[PDB]
Amino acid sequence: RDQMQDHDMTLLMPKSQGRIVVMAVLNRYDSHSANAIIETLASDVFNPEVHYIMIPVGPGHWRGVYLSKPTAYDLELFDPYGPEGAAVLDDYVLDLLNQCGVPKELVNIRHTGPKHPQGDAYSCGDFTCAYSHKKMKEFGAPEGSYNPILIDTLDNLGNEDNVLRMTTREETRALV
Ligand SMILES: [Cl-]
Ligand SMILES: [Cl-]
Repeated sequence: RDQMQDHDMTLLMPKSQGRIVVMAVLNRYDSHSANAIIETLASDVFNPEVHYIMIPVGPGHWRGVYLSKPTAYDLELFDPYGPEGAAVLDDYVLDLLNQCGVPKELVNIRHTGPKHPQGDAYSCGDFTCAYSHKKMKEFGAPEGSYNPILIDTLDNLGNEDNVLRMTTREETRALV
């Protein structure tokens, strides 16, 4: 029941493939973290070959950011506890996008949460990793590029009986 840390997310998050980019972990408290990625994120925002950009945003209470290109960009802000808590990312992400050169009028925000939230701090990483895999599939990634075990656990069970944490451990060991 410890929380996922950066390296845990890095290991288990889906990886960029083709028109889907998955960025490295962002730390919303460290101004340097946002500053350091503007150029990479701007490059992807304005690259015709990229259509989707995912960002895991922490630390601590991990959340997911999913940008879909069209004029306006769809920006889904996912909070494992439920959609209301995703409000904490609105300004953060809008400012990140404005730094990249996207005005706020071109951004369609929506807040989301999971079907089966647990509402405990320790599993936010697990939810965000598994939800990111679910998005990977939704965005049309090929069968090998996402982890069906995590998607199907999340979708049907959430982290009831800590089963999502068990799949994240097991899938991790497989990767190691
Ligand atoms: Cl879900
Ligand atoms: Cl906790």
